[PDB]
Amino acid sequence: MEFAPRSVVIEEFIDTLEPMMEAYGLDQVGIFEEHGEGNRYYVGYTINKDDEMITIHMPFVKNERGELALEKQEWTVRKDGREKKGFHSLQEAMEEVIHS
Amino acid sequence: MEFAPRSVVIEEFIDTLEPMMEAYGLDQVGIFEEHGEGNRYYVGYTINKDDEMITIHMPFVKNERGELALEKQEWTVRKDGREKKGFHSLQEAMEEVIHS
Repeated sequence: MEFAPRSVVIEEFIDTLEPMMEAYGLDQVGIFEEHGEGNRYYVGYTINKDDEMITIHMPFVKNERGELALEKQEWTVRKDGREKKGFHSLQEAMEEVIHS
Repeated sequence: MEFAPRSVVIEEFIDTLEPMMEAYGLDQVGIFEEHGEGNRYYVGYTINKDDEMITIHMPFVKNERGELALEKQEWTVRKDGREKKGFHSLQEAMEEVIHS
């Protein structure tokens, strides 16, 4: 896996933020990060849809220097406190966010 | 406010991780971060209670230097995709997490 500083990864998610909000007509979205067990890491977005918080994220691996590497081309959707996987693109994840 | 580098803030939350897990008999907990709008930033924990993801967090202000400062002594509990605040300590927040 190719590792990059955390800031570089965050910036990539930030660059897609506005385009994603415009495309899906979202009013309030922010960057989401979670530090998992055993140097596992999750990065994505949290959408505030009328007081409901919906989070979508991708899996990363964190090395000794804190750098991050994308683990798999898969998005997970966290809604109502439960997670659903199997989404292979942001568009697919958003389809679940908007239409489920 | 008292600003400190993000790394310093994260490490302080990490220091309380194991003690909190032992005190409440939690099996899987990690650090949670969310970049809000404007100068808003949120830091806390996400607990995996039998597949249910429950997040608790505190409000921070991020200055132009990327540093973080605690904005208010209050915890917010995000369960089932919705948030509830008014908790003034981690103990109070956990009571909402556990006793619910």
